[PDB]
Amino acid sequence: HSNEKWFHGKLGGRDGRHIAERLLTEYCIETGAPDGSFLVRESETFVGDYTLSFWRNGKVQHCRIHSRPKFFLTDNLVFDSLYDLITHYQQVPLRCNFEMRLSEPVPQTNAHESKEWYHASLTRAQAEHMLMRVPRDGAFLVRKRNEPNSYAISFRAEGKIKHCRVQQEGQTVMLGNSEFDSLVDLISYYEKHPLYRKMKLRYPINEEALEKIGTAEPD
Amino acid sequence: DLYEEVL
Repeated sequence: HSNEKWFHGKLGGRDGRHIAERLLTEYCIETGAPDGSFLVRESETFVGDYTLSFWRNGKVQHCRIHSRPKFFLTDNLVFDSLYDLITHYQQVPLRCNFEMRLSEPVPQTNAHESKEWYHASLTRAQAEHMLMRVPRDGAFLVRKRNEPNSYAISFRAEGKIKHCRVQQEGQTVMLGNSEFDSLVDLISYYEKHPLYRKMKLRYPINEEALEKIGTAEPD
Repeated sequence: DLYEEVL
């Protein structure tokens, strides 16, 4: 279930219900998503269990998923995995004192946070310092900017460090006039196609990378 | 401009 579009894991500790409501509201109002659009997260009330959160005409509903490997919404219908429970309830509706068939998964917009090239706290000067110690064109990093939902790709090209602004615009990311589903998708595209002149993103830079392929002092 | 344009 870990790589599934709909599996968000632990959201935030006990603020996860409100985070899930926000994520579903954002996806659903933005894309014009149908009822039953959903995500699964770790329960913050029932530890070890999961919570299914879904869209219902502007209102978010939450249902407990018991995990004993036995997964279930009701003591009547038990599944071996979270994928099987979700797949079954996409074809057959779940009942409450309304009926709801699960429809489209709400994907995570933050999968970049675990990538080796991503830095949540890094200044423009800080990125230039790190990249001037990597004498390879195509060395790059992505850093969060001070504006919310704004990032920068810092890269080495023609012996100098250049920067590109990436904007998270609702459920997609924009780099100039090019649009991707997420920051991870944008970076994976620019590793196979040039971002600046003929330069592709080739060498992801972090602290571990600097001790291996980096110099002690900048140029 | 501090940031490069991409088209």
